[PDB]
Amino acid sequence: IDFENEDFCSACNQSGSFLCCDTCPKSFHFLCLDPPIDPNNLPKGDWHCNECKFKIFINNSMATLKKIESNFIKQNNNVKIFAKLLFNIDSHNPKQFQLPNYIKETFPAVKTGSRGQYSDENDKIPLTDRQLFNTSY
Amino acid sequence: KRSRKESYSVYVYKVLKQVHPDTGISSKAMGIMNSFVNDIFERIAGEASRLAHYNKRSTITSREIQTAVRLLLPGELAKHAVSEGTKAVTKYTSA
Amino acid sequence: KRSRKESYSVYVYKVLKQVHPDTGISSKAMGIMNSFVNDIFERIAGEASRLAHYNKRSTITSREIQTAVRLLLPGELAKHAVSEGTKAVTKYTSA
Amino acid sequence: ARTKQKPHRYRPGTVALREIRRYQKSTELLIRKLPFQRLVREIAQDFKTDLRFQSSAVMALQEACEAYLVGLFEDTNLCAIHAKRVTIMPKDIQLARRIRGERA
Amino acid sequence: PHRYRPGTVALREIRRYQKSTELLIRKLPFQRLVREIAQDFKTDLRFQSSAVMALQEACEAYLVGLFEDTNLCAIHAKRVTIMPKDIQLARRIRGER
Amino acid sequence: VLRDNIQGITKPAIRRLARRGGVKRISGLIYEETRGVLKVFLENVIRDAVTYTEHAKRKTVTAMDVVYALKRQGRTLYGFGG
Amino acid sequence: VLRDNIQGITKPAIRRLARRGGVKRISGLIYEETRGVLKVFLENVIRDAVTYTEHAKRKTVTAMDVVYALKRQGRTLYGFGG
Amino acid sequence: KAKTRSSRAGLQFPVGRVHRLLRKGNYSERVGAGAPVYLAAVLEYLTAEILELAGNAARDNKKTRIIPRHLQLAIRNDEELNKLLGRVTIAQGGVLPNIQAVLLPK
Amino acid sequence: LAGNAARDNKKTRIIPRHLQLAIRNDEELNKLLGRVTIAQGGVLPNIQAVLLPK
DNA sequence: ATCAATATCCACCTGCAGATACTACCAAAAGTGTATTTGGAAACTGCTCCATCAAAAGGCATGTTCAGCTGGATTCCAGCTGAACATGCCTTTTGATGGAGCAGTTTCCAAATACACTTTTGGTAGTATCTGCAGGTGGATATTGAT
DNA sequence: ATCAATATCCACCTGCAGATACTACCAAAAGTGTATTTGGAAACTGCTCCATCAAAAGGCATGTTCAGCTGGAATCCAGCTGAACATGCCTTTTGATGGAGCAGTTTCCAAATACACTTTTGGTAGTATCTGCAGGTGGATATTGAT
Ligand SMILES: [Zn+2]
Ligand SMILES: [Zn+2]
Repeated sequence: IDFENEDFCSACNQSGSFLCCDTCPKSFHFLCLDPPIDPNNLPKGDWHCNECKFKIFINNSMATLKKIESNFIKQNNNVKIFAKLLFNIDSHNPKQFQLPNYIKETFPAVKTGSRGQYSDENDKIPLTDRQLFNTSY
Repeated sequence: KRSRKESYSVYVYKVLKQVHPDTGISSKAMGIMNSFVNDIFERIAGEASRLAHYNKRSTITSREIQTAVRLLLPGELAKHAVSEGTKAVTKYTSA
Repeated sequence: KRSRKESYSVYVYKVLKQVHPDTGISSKAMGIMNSFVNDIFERIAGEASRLAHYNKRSTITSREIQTAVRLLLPGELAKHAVSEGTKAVTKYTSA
Repeated sequence: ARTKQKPHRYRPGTVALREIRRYQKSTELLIRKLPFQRLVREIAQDFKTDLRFQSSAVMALQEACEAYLVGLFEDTNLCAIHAKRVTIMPKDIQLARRIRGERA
Repeated sequence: PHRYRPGTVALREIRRYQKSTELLIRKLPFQRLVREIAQDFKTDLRFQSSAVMALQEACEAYLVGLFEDTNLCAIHAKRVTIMPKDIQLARRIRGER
Repeated sequence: VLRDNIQGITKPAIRRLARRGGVKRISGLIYEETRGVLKVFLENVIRDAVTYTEHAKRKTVTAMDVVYALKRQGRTLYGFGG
Repeated sequence: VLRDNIQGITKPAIRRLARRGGVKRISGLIYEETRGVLKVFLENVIRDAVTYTEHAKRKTVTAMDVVYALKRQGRTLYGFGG
Repeated sequence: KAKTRSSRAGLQFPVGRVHRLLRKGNYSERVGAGAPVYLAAVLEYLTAEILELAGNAARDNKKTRIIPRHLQLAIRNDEELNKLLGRVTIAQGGVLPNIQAVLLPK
Repeated sequence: LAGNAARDNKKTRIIPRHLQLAIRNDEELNKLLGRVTIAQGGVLPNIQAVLLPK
């Protein structure tokens, strides 16, 4: 499968210089990881993401997932409500925060910008025929 | 006396003078453009009417037009056309 | 379910019984024939409506139906179908 | 890991390619108007006698006919190349028309 | 022992599978594949039984027709084996590509 | 009358139509085939055009009749009215 | 979350579909091609079926949605309602 | 003091005429208020798309006026429009220059 | 047509296979229903002449 | 030409799922009568666009020659597909349960229709008028073909 | 590589057919304001079918082996298509003429619609019933492939 990684960060969905994963076509910024990596002191060798590392750890066997998750929920007896939650967090590649859409839609004058930025009806608009302006009359 | 022949010449000319402010157009090209507009209009209206029939509704709304656009246009044309239609409807009802 | 689903089963069975007196028909075949009848009906009706729109008419008449039959069916089929339709209409109006 | 982020004669086939370019640059009609008009009139006459045609009607027919034949020749050329030839033959026309569904 | 020459059983299979009307793909793998494909247009979808049956019917009709056209393009080139370029030609002429 | 006229579609015209299609070498027997297929296509279209015309109770075949007869066969044609 | 599931269209099934089409000898590389074309056809039909379904504001895909999505591509299907 | 509907929506195509064509076209028994607005918006969008492509094709040909050849080039060179207008013949539009690889001399 | 095709097969009842065999064996009916798929109809038996033995 | 070996079909029984009626019955949908508007059929008429003739002149089609290159046939050879076993696995079923989702009923309420005015806008003739482009000419340039 | 011969492209120039443009003007139609009716949205409900398991049974898919036949490459050769030249013939353009057919205008009347009432009827459900067929079993035999 001689694939190539995406051209955008898997976490913030933006562009830049990415540390890439070999197994999967994901790519991440350096500060968009957990924990953030120093761009100079980068460990060479085989870098895998959280998801592929979880897969190779469980050897792609989900009967072992049954095993480890049952043992985990047996151990975390103090907070048994947050047991399964506390077990799933370790299978996800990092993300950035974006408000749920049931919160943004309570205020109708509020619109998500291009890169997930705030806009509140005081934004004039981007200039479309000002691409036509670089051409001009 | 012979009747009037409505067409889309003037609106096509307005759109052209918006995109390319200094290029004209021929007359056979304008005929091609009128035929194009009529064909696409008929396609979308027929699909919307079929949709309203299937669901036992008796009204064509912007929802039917939007679904017909999604069914008829390919790929990114659909995304951009839906954006344009939604923006225009929102501006129309805000007034 | 209160709703009723009108179909063409009984009429197709009458036709079958006069054509082939001692031959039954399966349920899947009856569904095939139902789809066939609906399809041909809507084809003829759509063509008739079109060629009534072209001529700035409002009524769908025997003439529109005859022209749609001539436009949609192949040669021998169209000839025999036109014969049957005219025979039916002349028997009807003189009743 | 990655981190990847003695009279002059042209050799047979030259004028063919020159013509191909010349007629793929142009946009005119390639048949003469008068013979095509007579053909159309003969056919329509054996359909329904005492007919008349606007000029634009025959022009539309000519445009549609030429577009049809150009498309058919493109498909025929692909079917000829498929059998490792350069010459198009009637069996290629028959194959293209059969696959399109125009005959069978 | 008793062997059949290459092609005999092929003609037998052609006759046998042209004489029948049953479906030729298994139902459970096709159902799984249809659900996986639809998983990209909307999550949490349900299907009726007749919907999947209709999809299987249409797909099998499509593939059989394509194989007829492909066999034509193969006989055109003085061959008996069908090859991927035959499929590509048949689909190009049809207008799919 | 108006008989023959199918040989009015000369061999140079068919060679031109083939050159526009990208053909480099042409056989000797394709002219007959092309004449046959052109005649078939023309009959199929003219039958429908005349049907429309005579339904409208006219004697002149309009261009709209032709574009309708073409549209009803999946050969839509832009630039002649409609 | 279903995965791969495309190798479930086994090689014997494709050989049967070819035998019903009249094919006598089959290559080694046509199974990949057939899987590709089946996947393409299925996506094109299922997209439209789901569009109809979600316009009707339902969560279940009816057979009528499938026959409509098929009819809108020139693949009319008799025997499933309509 | 009477504004138009296309001016109220910010369009160039006419909303009133599209509304009338929807009404008298035998499509449904009733027609909403935003159906003509939506339809005019998408018609204007497609018009502008194809006209921009054709104007570029006309400029790179050293001309100052669009002809059917430019419309044909613009349509056939784009993928989505070639899908949308795949079964359409443009009168006096010509074809796309294309010679197969095995025909060229070597 | 379908009833004749069924009786020629020594049966009493019509099944979609018989409708398919009747449609695909006629010329004008096949032209009227050329783009139609009939459920459980099968196909028409024919083998090309070059595939046959010898 | 002979013969064993399969695989296919022809003949017969049987249990059963599907086809065939019947009453109910029951909406519910179609036929009958009537008053009314209106859209399509007749008659007239003007005028426009089509068919016919004509001529003339040049551009295109036709027939011939000669030769080069392509299509078709023959040989050979390797490798790729098919046919037959032998395991094993995963599809089919069928029985049961959970439960989400879809179809039916009632309100009501927001939205589309119908009608009368009035101003605007888009279209047609007439006439106008610039101007981009098509036609003609020469000059330079790139490409082709035989040494 | 050299060089000579053609075909194509570029730059310049000129006339004219077509696109931009009012103006009249003007007639059609779109937008505005009310009152009415009706269709679609929201809540509730029940009951139906779709998802999820379970548990065998066995029928199909997978991997291996072997061999034979087909696809692909190389050679050769005839024949058929192309390129070029001379000849003539017939398409195209310009122009006028007759005249038939089409589109607009007025009249008007036969027909389709809308409403209300009564009567078949055809569609679902039991509800029952029965028989045409799918499956199974034996035997004849038609074809294949190795001798
Ligand atoms: Zn990032
Ligand atoms: Zn990874």
